[PDB]
Amino acid sequence: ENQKQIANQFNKAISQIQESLTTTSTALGKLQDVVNQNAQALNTLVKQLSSNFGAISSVLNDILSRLDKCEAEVQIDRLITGRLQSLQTYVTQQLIRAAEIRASANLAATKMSECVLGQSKRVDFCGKGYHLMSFPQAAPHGVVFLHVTYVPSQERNFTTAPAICHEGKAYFPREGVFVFNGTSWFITQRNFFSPQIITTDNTFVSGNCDVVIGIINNTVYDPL
Amino acid sequence: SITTEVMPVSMAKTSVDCNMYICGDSTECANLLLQYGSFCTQLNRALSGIAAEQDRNTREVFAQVKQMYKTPTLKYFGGFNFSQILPDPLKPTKRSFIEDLLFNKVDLICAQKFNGLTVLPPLLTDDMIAAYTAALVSGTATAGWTFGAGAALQIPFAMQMAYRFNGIGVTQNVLYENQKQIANQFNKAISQIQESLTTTSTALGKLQDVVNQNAQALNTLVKQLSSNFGAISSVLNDILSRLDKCEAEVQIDRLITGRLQSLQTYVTQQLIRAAEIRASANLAATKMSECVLGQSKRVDFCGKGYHLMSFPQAAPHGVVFLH
Amino acid sequence: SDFTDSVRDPKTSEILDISPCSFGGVSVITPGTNASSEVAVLYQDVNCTDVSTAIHADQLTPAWRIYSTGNNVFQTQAGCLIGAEHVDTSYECDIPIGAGICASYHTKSIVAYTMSLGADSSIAYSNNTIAIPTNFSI
Amino acid sequence: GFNTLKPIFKLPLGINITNFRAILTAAYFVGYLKPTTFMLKYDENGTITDAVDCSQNPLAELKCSVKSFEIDKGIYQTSNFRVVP
Ligand SMILES: *[C@@H]1O[C@H](CO)[C@@H](O)[C@H](O)[C@H]1NC(C)=O
Ligand SMILES: *[C@@H]1O[C@H](CO)[C@@H](O)[C@H](O)[C@H]1NC(C)=O
Ligand SMILES: *[C@@H]1O[C@H](CO)[C@@H](O)[C@H](O)[C@H]1NC(C)=O
Ligand SMILES: *[C@@H]1O[C@H](CO)[C@@H](O)[C@H](O)[C@H]1NC(C)=O
Ligand SMILES: *[C@@H]1O[C@H](CO)[C@@H](O)[C@H](O)[C@H]1NC(C)=O
Ligand SMILES: *[C@@H]1O[C@H](CO)[C@@H](O)[C@H](O)[C@H]1NC(C)=O
Ligand SMILES: *[C@@H]1O[C@H](CO)[C@@H](O)[C@H](O)[C@H]1NC(C)=O
Ligand SMILES: *[C@@H]1O[C@H](CO)[C@@H](O)[C@H](O)[C@H]1NC(C)=O
Repeated sequence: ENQKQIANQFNKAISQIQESLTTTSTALGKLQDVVNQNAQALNTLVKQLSSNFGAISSVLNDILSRLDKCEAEVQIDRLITGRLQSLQTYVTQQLIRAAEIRASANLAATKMSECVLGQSKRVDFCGKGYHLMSFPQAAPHGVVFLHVTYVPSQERNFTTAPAICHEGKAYFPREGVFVFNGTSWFITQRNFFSPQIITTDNTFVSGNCDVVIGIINNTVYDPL
Repeated sequence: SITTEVMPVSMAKTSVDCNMYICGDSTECANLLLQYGSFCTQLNRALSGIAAEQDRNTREVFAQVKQMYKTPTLKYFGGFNFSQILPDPLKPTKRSFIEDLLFNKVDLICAQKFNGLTVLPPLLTDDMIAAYTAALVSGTATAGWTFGAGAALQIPFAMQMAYRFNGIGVTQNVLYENQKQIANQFNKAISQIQESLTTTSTALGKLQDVVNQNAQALNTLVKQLSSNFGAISSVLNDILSRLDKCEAEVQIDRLITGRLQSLQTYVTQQLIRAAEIRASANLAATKMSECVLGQSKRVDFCGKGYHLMSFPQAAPHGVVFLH
Repeated sequence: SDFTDSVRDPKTSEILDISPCSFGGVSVITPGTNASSEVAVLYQDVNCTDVSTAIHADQLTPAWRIYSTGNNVFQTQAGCLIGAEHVDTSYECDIPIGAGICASYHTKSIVAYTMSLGADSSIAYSNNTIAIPTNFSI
Repeated sequence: GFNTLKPIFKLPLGINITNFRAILTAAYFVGYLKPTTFMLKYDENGTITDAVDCSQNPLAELKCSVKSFEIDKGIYQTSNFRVVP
């Protein structure tokens, strides 16, 4: 009934993403931190070659240049031990960081499986609101999902009843709730306000109206 | 039936002073420690990252509502007694009755402060974690599925359980003909938790194990200062008291290497432990997102049986769900 | 740990405690060097009545004695914060200090406040009413 | 102000020097050196063009703890450069 103004909201929401992406530069902070961490670790590994670890000098061609093959064994061995344990520290930190990156990659893979190739009913897994569809985009060492969602707005107050009874038989709704306008009782779905006249077809009968708490008398239209 | 599920969120935030641990108040050992350049900054960076990650876990599990709902004055919603999991206005505590039952079941610290080991306090206090969970329980009773899906929409609590019976394939009229029976069973299942939480102490073991592991690691880090690593003695003020500047260079440089590798072993163990705690915190975040704010159809994700709703409660370094 | 705590004086035969010269923790809060050159100093796990004794403030330069006692003293559950003007109202968190206190650079000076959890609101509960949306957004 | 001092000359004369006395034919100022911790910056010529004293300010202690002259916004933990036995 209103396809034209839904398509205008989807064209406007796509356009507002560029106006957010062009101006700022801190929206992709989860991708710059990976680059910073790797570059910092590798630069520290380079800068730890200037330490001497208790030897006479940090330069290996300075121990060999002024000591024979006889006293320079202990200094070279101290330097080798220090540089080996520095390299092992770097590899251990890299292994732990690879583990956390793999955890995030598995999450991205299952999000792509369950939200791009289909529609997911898991709450807040793929955006805020009720999920409709999704679009993947690439990014430097990463992926960016554009989750499109339906969000209700402009709530309205009503007074409601759990059931009604026409001739001593309780009529429960099939889908939706009973609501009360200025003069009459209607039946509505809960995520939109489309008030439909109450009919025998969309309500079902179970029991008498002497045990349900808070039942309100009305009449049920019959297609006859 | 109401089933409890306990899971950890964050662990203790710690930080070590490298110069105080390796060479405590010794000027000669400090000048010998600057030769091992860029070896304590690389370690304090890791520990600070761990601490910030712990604060992020605590924020991300609980702060899932942008809007804070006040607890209603009436705690009786259509026959279901909610007064046992919501804060009591007359009582002096700002926590639920069940949360108070959870906070009670979970010469060594002096030697830690002297050697540069400090435990930082958490950013969100226990009165703000327990003020978040009084806005998720009170939003679940007065509103429904939509306070996490958008604007909060008011609904009676009898009509919220009729939609939650439609989610499991049972018609609406099953609720309304015997609403009093279900309301009596829901009051009884809440009361049976307190008779189980008060007596035993083997329910919050997953939260006690975290405390035990962190305290044991820190105490072993302290107790490894008494080793000498092949030097003449383990006391740095005993080598410097009786050895000149020519002989004590090789004796000090055996203590510095051993204490450095002991600190590095502690930091590696803490990094792996922080990884597994973060995995548990991510599971807690998605369980709160998918089972408190809505109704889940995933089998045995949120209890045994067909899920209806859920309530979160705070606990020392963790969260307790009542599915 | 093999660290001497007490020692006996060989002449007067009394007992003396030995403790480290500066034990504890000190933290510095900055708005950035390119923003200003003022700082705020936090002493951890130290009651702020005896911060001057635990730092040995008598043997310091006069630029350290203005971060030891003044009219800008705040006492948090982390410790004592000196240099930050306490404000009663609450905003979002900018610099996480600990135990519910944050600090920021406001109007300029460094202020320390309690962090705000979220927007304060309320929804009424009535047993015969409902709220149903009428419009939507994509 | 600020002015770095270049080395003119070192003399191999082995005596104790505990007094001195200027020789005049204006004013002069005498200050004594103390053992402290500085952080010095060397440019591409090989000259000291900036220096910070780690025992003066909490900000300077922070600058020496991070080992930089530019500090980003946040809370940092600093070492002990303020007290000497
Ligand atoms: C519904 O009524 C309540 C009080 O009866 C009021 O506070 C609320 O704003 C109303 N809802 C709307 C959407 O106006
Ligand atoms: C719905 O309720 C409003 C109340 O303002 C009333 O004006 C309107 O006529 C009602 N709808 C119908 C179809 O009667
Ligand atoms: C709603 O609550 C009011 C006040 O407690 C009560 O008078 C009324 O009977 C209730 N109505 C229903 C349908 O429960
Ligand atoms: C709800 O349970 C508490 C538990 O002691 C009880 O004190 C209170 O009266 C109950 N509320 C009722 C019966 O409305
Ligand atoms: C040792 O010398 C001190 C200093 O004069 C004196 O006070 C003390 O009486 C002497 N004797 C003993 C047994 O300490
Ligand atoms: C307040 O200062 C006293 C001084 O000794 C100290 O014992 C006490 O623990 C301090 N209070 C707190 C809460 O730390
Ligand atoms: C919903 O909002 C849009 C724009 O805000 C408006 O054009 C439309 O008429 C609204 N729907 C109704 C039913 O009024
Ligand atoms: C270094 O010396 C060269 C030649 O004297 C000069 O051109 C250059 O500017 C100097 N570097 C700096 C930083 O001034």
